[PDB]
Amino acid sequence: VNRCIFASIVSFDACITYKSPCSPDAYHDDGWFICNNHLIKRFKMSKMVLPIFDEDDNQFKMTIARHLVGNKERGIKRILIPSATNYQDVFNLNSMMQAEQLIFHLIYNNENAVNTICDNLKYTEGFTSNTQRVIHSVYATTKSILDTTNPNTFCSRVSRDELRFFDVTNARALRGGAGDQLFNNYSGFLQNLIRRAVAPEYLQIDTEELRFRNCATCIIDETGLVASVPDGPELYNPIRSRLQIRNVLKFEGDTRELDRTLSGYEEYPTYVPLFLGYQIINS
Amino acid sequence: VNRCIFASIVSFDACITYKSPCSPDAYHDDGWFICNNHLIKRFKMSKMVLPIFDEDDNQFKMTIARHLVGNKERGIKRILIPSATNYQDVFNLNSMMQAEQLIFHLIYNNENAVNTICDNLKYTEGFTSNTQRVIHSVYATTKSILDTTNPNTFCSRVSRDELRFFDVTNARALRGGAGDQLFNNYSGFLQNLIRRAVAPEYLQIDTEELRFRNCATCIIDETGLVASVPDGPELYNPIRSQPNRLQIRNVLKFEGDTRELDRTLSGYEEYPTYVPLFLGYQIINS
Amino acid sequence: STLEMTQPLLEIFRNKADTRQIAAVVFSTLAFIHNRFHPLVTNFTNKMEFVVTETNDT
Amino acid sequence: LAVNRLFGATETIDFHPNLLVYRQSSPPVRLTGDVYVVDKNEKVFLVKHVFSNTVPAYLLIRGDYESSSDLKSLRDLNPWVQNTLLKLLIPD
Amino acid sequence: PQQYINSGTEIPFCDDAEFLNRLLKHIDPYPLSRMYYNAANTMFYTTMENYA
Ligand SMILES: [Zn+2]
Ligand SMILES: [Zn+2]
Repeated sequence: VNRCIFASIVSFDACITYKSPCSPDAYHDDGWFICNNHLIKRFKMSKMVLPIFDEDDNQFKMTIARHLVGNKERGIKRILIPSATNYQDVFNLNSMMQAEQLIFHLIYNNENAVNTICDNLKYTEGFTSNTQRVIHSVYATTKSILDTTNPNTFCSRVSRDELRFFDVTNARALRGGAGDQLFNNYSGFLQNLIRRAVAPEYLQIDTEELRFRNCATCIIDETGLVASVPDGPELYNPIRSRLQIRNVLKFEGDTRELDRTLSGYEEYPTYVPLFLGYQIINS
Repeated sequence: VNRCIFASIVSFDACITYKSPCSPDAYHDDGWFICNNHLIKRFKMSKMVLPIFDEDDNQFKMTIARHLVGNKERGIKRILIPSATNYQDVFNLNSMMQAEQLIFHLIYNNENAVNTICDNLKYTEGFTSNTQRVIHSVYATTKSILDTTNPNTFCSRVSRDELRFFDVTNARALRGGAGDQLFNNYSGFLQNLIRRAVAPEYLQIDTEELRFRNCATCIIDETGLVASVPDGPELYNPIRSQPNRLQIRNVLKFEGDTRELDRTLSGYEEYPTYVPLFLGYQIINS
Repeated sequence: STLEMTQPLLEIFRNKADTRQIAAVVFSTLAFIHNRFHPLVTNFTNKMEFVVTETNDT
Repeated sequence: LAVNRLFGATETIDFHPNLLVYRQSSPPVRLTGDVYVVDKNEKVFLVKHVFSNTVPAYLLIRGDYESSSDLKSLRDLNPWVQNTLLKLLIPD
Repeated sequence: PQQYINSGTEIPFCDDAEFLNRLLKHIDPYPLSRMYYNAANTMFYTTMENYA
């Protein structure tokens, strides 16, 4: 059994085959439905796991993603996610295959274009072929994924009080706030996706309220989410894999054998986390 | 050697599945520069020969086409070949492969081709990569082919006389018709396609005439070729005509019975039920 | 299993009104046997046919 | 029977599916009058008939039995016969 | 003959590997080795029951 939405992706013709397929995790159950391959490919992110002490080494764990954006690029190039307000502006959908553009119109509820292209395809030979039933199978899949209640299961729980606020804790980080109001207006599938991705800064428990990083990684953004440090210069995001300058005015660095001397010491990884706001959980 | 325009066509993609159907037409030699596969795919037509009759063995038979438009088709559906003003709407460009679209643009000879695509590709990884090389190479080959088709100038392939005519008398005789204007607007390539495809209902031999159909098969519009006739309804379109299966025939009492109704009828010649494209007029002189 | 088992196997023969399903099954069996003798999925003289004898005295 | 009610029988056979011969029949079959697809899948159909020009009834059939296009809808029929079918189909 | 066969080129097959493996597992327990000798004996009996 396999679940990645990008493995559910199909191509209308043998050429333009949807090759370079999903990461094998597509056989897993994760509730991302994106394979990590596609998550890298489309949005410059890679998912990750917080190990939580279950009051113990006992299993408590939470999902995370690092972003893969660089330190120099700005605006749209920093954008992580769009709104329907701008999803076409970000994707340049025409470059994309027709089923991809279709599925984006699904996510952003562009029923107009959806039905337009559906009606155009009806009489095409390849849509008298069961491409219709394929696309509506994808539809049904999403329908199940939101049959789990899009508001009630996702957040409007009867344990309603166990809420995530993604608003910035800092009272001076005032560009946040109504970003949480936007969150309600993003489609619930995406709300759930965020609820996966984003580590809280804090959690209230009946045990205690507790604090996990000093300061927030980014902020909520007014179209879709962006590499959005609350203040100051963008933090150096390194990159792990044309007639331009690439000067790096390095220190001379003659202290050879450094690694053979020090390697036992903790080799601090750098990839940016996703602390944001306050979760609440009963007991 | 290959001579189909479409054998040129290849594009950057993950795909290793290019579906090029290009028929024997490519290595045949009749200057269509397009395989029947595409005559089908885009243009819903079939290549034919008129067995031009001669008492001499030199029958000097002639190229022809016939269209495949279904009788149920309406308007744009019956439009065979749009004008530059209409093609972009007629065809699902973006669904069609990028380079194919671009090629269509160039066939229409629009600057907008380079205005748009040549810029638009800039961002693409393939534009960044050597594949730019292959792309523009195939482009240049296409340009060369177009220049070979170019009639416009004496420093060019085509020269001297012309004697075909079109815009033949309407029954209700509405004045004139810009069909030569459209003809000239169309690339001489398209004009050669018309020459390949379109029979005249009359041929005037130098000092003699012969006529071959009561009435024209096709009509022309400023927007494009129309698969229609001035009058009545459209003629009946000749309709387009291994695993285990549960349905296994029952025994019958081992009889052939009345062969006649199929036998003698098959002995009788069965009509070539097709829609040959007659539209226009031809003359000859010493 | 592909062959539209509307019925359990035995029911088929407990019926005698049919010949269709029976001959189909038989032919499929012969195909499988020949295939195991011959790693070459194939078809034969493309006419063959069958009869169910129905009397002890036949 | 369309309407009338049986009398005078003293014993009954219970329905069983095997009774419904799927006549292989000739490839072409042509039929007329009201037609109601019982099951496209099983090639089952119901058709109007009268005996002696006066005895309205419906006839079950199963097989090729191809007919005019004018497929009629179960909706239209009488509750009487509809109940009757509902049981007799025994989709249970 | 009681039937025709279309008798043209036909072969059936199926490929639902997971399905087939599911079948295999369901089948696993049976000591068929034992269980089928009696079947062969059935055919034997029938060989003489064939005639009285
Ligand atoms: Zn995927
Ligand atoms: Zn070609």
